[PDB]
Amino acid sequence: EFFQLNGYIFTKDTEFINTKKKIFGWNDYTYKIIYNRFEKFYSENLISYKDTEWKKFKSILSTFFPKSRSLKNRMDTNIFFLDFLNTYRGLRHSKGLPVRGQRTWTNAWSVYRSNLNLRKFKLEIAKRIYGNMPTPSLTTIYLAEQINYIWKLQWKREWLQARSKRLKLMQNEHAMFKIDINSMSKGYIDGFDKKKENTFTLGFEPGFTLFYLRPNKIKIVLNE
Amino acid sequence: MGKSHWRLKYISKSIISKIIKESIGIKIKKKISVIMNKSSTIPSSLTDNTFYIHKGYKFRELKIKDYHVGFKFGEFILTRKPNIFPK
Amino acid sequence: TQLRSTVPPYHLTVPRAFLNFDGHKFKNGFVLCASSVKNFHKHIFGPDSIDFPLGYSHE
Amino acid sequence: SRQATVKHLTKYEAIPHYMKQTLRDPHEYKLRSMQQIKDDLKDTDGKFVARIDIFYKDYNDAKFHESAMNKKVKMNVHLKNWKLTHSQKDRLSLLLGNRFMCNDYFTLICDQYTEPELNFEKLVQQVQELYLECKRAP
Amino acid sequence: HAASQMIVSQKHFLTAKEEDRLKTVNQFYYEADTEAWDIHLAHEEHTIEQIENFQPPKRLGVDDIEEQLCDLPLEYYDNDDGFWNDFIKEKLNRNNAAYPATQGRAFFKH
Amino acid sequence: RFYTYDELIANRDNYTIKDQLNHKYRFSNPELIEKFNLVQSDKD
Amino acid sequence: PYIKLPNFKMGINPSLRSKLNPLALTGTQKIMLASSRIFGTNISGNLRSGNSELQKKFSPEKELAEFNTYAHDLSSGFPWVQYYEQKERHKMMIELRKMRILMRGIK
Amino acid sequence: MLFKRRKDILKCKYKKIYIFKNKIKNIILKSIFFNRNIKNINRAYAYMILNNSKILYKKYHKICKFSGYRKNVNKFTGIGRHELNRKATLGQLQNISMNSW
RNA sequence: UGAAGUCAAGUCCCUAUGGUCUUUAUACGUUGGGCUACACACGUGUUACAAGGGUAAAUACAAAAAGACGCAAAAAAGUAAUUUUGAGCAAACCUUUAAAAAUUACCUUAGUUCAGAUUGUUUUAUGAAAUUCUAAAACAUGAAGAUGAAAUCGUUAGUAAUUG
RNA sequence: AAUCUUACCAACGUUUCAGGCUUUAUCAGUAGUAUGAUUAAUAUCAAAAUUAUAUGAUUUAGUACGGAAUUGCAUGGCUGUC
Ligand SMILES: [Mg+2]
Ligand SMILES: [Mg+2]
Ligand SMILES: [Mg+2]
Ligand SMILES: [Mg+2]
Ligand SMILES: [Mg+2]
Ligand SMILES: [Mg+2]
Ligand SMILES: [Mg+2]
Ligand SMILES: [Mg+2]
Ligand SMILES: [Mg+2]
Ligand SMILES: [Mg+2]
Ligand SMILES: [Mg+2]
Ligand SMILES: [Mg+2]
Ligand SMILES: [Mg+2]
Ligand SMILES: [Mg+2]
Ligand SMILES: [Mg+2]
Ligand SMILES: [Mg+2]
Ligand SMILES: [Mg+2]
Ligand SMILES: [Mg+2]
Ligand SMILES: [Mg+2]
Repeated sequence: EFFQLNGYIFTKDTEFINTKKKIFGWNDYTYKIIYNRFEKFYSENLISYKDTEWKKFKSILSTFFPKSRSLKNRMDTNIFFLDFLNTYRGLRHSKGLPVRGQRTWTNAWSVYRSNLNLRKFKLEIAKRIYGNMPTPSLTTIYLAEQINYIWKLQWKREWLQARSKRLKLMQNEHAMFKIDINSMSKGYIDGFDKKKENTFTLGFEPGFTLFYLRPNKIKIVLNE
Repeated sequence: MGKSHWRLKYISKSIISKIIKESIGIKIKKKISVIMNKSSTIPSSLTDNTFYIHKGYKFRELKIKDYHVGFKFGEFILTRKPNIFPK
Repeated sequence: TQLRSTVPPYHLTVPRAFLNFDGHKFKNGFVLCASSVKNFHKHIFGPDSIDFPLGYSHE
Repeated sequence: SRQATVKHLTKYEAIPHYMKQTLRDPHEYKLRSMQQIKDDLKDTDGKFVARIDIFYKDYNDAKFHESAMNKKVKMNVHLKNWKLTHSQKDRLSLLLGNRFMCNDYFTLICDQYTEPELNFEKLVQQVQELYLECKRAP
Repeated sequence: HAASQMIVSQKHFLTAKEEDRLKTVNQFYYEADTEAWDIHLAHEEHTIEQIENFQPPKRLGVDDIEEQLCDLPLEYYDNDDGFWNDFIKEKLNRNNAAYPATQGRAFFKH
Repeated sequence: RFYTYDELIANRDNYTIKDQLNHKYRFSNPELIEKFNLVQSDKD
Repeated sequence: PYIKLPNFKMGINPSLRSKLNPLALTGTQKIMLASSRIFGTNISGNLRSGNSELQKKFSPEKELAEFNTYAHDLSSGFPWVQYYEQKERHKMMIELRKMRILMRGIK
Repeated sequence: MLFKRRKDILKCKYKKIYIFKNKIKNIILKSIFFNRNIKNINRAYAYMILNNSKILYKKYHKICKFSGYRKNVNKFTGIGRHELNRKATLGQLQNISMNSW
C-alpha cells in the first residue's frame, strides 16, 4: 500500500524523520507540532507494518494538509497568476530582475540565477502550442510575444505607427517582408518617430506567431 | 505582500466620488474614466468598466474584471520604459 | 502556557510513586529530597519556587 | 547606573493542581452602611480632619506655550488618624493600584488641568472618595 | 455601499480547480482572449478523485467584530445600599453652576 | 422659562428627534437618494 | 503561499477586560473599577483601542512660535522699518542700466 | 511676487495652522479607525472622512528661516547649517562652546 | 588647536553681489511621474566561507547621552516582531541601555544544526497614502561562497582586532 | 529622494506683493469656521446645523515684482589641500 500527501509518497518502509530534506514546506516547527499529535519521540518510527499504525498515521496526517494538493505547485501559480494578469511583478519574475524595489545598477545577481519558476512554467506552455522545438528557439518567441503585447497596451501610440506602415505597402506592393524575432528577443525594435530623430517588428496583434508558424509572402527570422 | 487585513484598504476622495456616481447610474465618460492616486485599491462595484489610467505625459487603458479586484491600479501600469544596451 | 505541549510527571506513572512528599503516610517512615542545579547558573531554588510549606526544608 | 532587567525563573511550570496555592477574595462580604461610619467618630461630632503634606513647584520657564509646566500638585496623606483595619488597608492598597504607599502615608498627584487650583481641589475630591470607599469596609 | 468597498474589495483566492487549469492553459496572457479562460474552466472531468482546497486566511466581514467586550458604564457605583446617590447630584449640579455644559452642539442633537 | 440641569436628566432618554443619522446629499440634494433607491431596486 | 497549521491551544486569549463578568463581579474587581472612576484609568483587551491616540500629546503650535518671531524678516514683524540706503542703491543701479540699455539699443 | 524664502516660509506655515485646528477632528477619527473592538463599518466611515480633507496642508517639511535651505537643521537652536558656521565666527550663539572631551 | 600664501583648485544651485539675459515667461501654485532605470567596469563598506564556531537553557558587570509635537516602569497577552495598559519624572531623584565572555549540554569537520541571499504568503509598526518606491517578525524557500592572481592599504598601547 | 523635499519631465491653472499704511468702488443676511457640495488637485460655488466675537468681507492704483538662468577666468563669504 501507499499514501500520498503534498506530492510526496508514503509507504510502510519510510522513515518520517528523513522526509525533512525532501518535502517542500515542513522543515522543523511543523514536525514538532506533528510529533506532539502522535505523542511520540523523533527517534521512534510513526509507521509500522501493522494496520493500526497505518490508519492512525493517515487520519492524523491528513488534518494538517488538504489531500490532492501541494505547496510547490501552489507557489508557482501565485507567481504565474501575477504575470497572467499582466502585472508589474509578472515581468520582474520573468526577466530576472528584482521585485522588492531592490536596486539593479550594481547587484541583482542572486535573482537572475535562483529565481527560475516562472521561466520553466512558460517553456511547458510553449510546447503545448509550438511543439517540441528545442528550448533556445522557444525562448526567442514568448519574449518576443510579450513585448508587442506590452507596447500595444502601455505605448499604444507607437504600436499604431508600426501597424500603419505595414498596411500601406500591403495594399500597394504585394511584395514580401519579414519579421525579426531574433531582434525582438533581445528587445531591439523599429518603426516609429523618436525624440532623438524590408522587416517589421512590432505592429502585430497578440498570438501572431501561431498565425504564421502553423498556417510564402512572409518569412520568419528566429536565429542568426 | 500587503498591509495587515485590519488596516482597511485605501480608496481616495476621488473613487468614492466615482462609486457614488456609479450608484446613481451615471455612466463613466471622458473625465470620469480618468484615474489618479494609483495606490487606491481597485474596488468591486466597478466591474465591466473602462478607466484611463495616468502616467507621465499620456495614459493607459484597462477593463475591470473579478480577477482584477483587490489589486492596485499602479501594479498594471509601467512608468519607466525598459533599458537595453545597444550593439 | 507554562507546559507548552509537554507532559507533566504527575501524569507520568513512575514519578507518582515518589513525587508525593508523603512521609507522614509511612508508619515508621521518613522522606529526604534534594535539588540539583549543576546544569543551571545562579538558579535560586527554594520552597517559594515550588509552592511548598515552611519548616520542612533546610538551606 | 542601572543594573539590567532579567526574567528569573521564579516558579516551576508543572506543579499539581492540588498542590498549588489559591486564595479567596477577602473583600467578598457585606459592605458597611453610612451611619456605621459616622458612629466611629463621635469624639469629634461628625467632623473629620486630615493631616497632609503639599509639594508644589514653580519655574521661570513656564511661559507662552510651556505655561502648562506649573500644573502638578503632589500631596501626601497621613494615616494614623485613619483607624485602618486589616481589611480596610488592603482595600486602600488596591484603589491606588501600583502606587507608592506606606504604613505612614501615601502619595496623590493630579495633572488633569492647566491651573493648579483645579488640580488641587480634585485631590480633595479624591481623598474624600477614597476615605469613604475605604471605610465602607469593616 | 461606498464604505463597505474598502472591505469587500479584496484580493481573490484561488480554488484547486483553477490551478489545474492554470497549467493546461495555452495562452500566456488573460486580457488577450479573455473568454477562452472562461471556456477552459467549463471543461468537466470527474475522473480525478475528490478535491480539497487550502483554507483561505482568516478574513473578516462587514458587520463582524474582532473581539467583543463586556459593556460597562463610565463611573461604576455600588448603589445597592444607594449611598452614592446623594454624593453625585450635588456634585454635578455644582459643576454646572461654575462651568456649564449647555452648548450649541452643531453636530449631535438630543 | 429655561430648564434646570436636573430636569433635563429626566428627559435624558426621551429621544424625540426624527430621522437623525449619518447622511450624504440629504439636505442639499435629496433627489439623488431617490435615484439610489431606483437603481438598486432595478437590479433586484 | 499561506501555510496555516492548527493551534491545539484553545479559549479566548485572556484579558482583564474579558475576565470580568458584570453580572457576577468579585470584590477585587469592583475595587479596580472604583479606581477607574477616580483617576480615569482604562480597561481594555490585549487588542488595540484608540485610547493610545487620545492620550497622546501633539503640540504643533510650538513651531508657529518660531514662525511668529519674525527675527529673520523685520519688515514682516515690525513694518515701521524702511531701509532707506538699500533702496537708494537699488534705484541708482537700475536707472544707470536704463542709460546703458537705450544707448546700446542705438549702438 | 515674493522672493523664495518669504514665500516658502508661508507654505510651511499654512501647513501647520491647518493641523492645529483640525487636530481634534483628526485625533477622534483616527481613534475610531484603530479601535479593533468596534465593527468594521464605523471603522471605515471614519476612515472615509479622515481622507475627505485637505491633504495638501499635511505635506510638511522643515525649513530654515534665514537661508531657505531645508535638509540639515539643528532642532536645539531652530536654525540651519550655513548660518551657524557664520554666527559661530561672530560668537553670537549663547552659552555654546567647542567640545573638548 | 593649524601661520604667509600657492594649486586663476571648488562653488554665483544655501544666503549676498557686479556684468549679461529673460519679464503672457527662463517666473508662480497644484496633481501624477522621475532622481530607485541596467550590457560591461571602478571606488567605498557591512556580512560570510566555520569548531578559539553555530545553537538551546539558565543567567553577571558599563560608560556616555536623551527625554513632554516624550522617555515610557510593574502586571498581562502573543511563538515572535509587538500590542493592551500609562504608576512615576520635565529630572545625580522616575524612565529608556548591553553583548562578547564565563558555566552546563547537544551538533562532530560535512557545502554541513555553517552561510544567508532571493522569492511566495499571513502577521507587526508609522503615515492621509507602500504598487512604482520603506523597515522588521514568523511558517516556508536555502543560490553563491570552502579564506581569494599580479597589485595594494591601515597601525605604533589601552593602538590593532573583537563586542555591543 | 515614498508625497512635500526637488531644482528635472508631462499636463491643468495663475499674471504681479505676505503683513502694515494710503487710496478707488460696491455688498452687508451678509461674513467665517472642527460645516456642506464641487475637481485628479490647488481652485471654484453655497445657507441643513453651528459661531457673531466692536469699528467688517470683496475690489482698483501705489508702496525695492521675480529668477537654483549664465560667467567661480569679474568677487565677497565658506572650505579642501601643500
Ligand atoms: Mg516593497
Ligand atoms: Mg546535587
Ligand atoms: Mg501602548
Ligand atoms: Mg519627512
Ligand atoms: Mg566647474
Ligand atoms: Mg541623488
Ligand atoms: Mg559569529
Ligand atoms: Mg530564558
Ligand atoms: Mg527598572
Ligand atoms: Mg515590562
Ligand atoms: Mg499619572
Ligand atoms: Mg557565550
Ligand atoms: Mg550551495
Ligand atoms: Mg543557520
Ligand atoms: Mg569546510
Ligand atoms: Mg517626489
Ligand atoms: Mg510634487
Ligand atoms: Mg526655475
Ligand atoms: Mg577656479
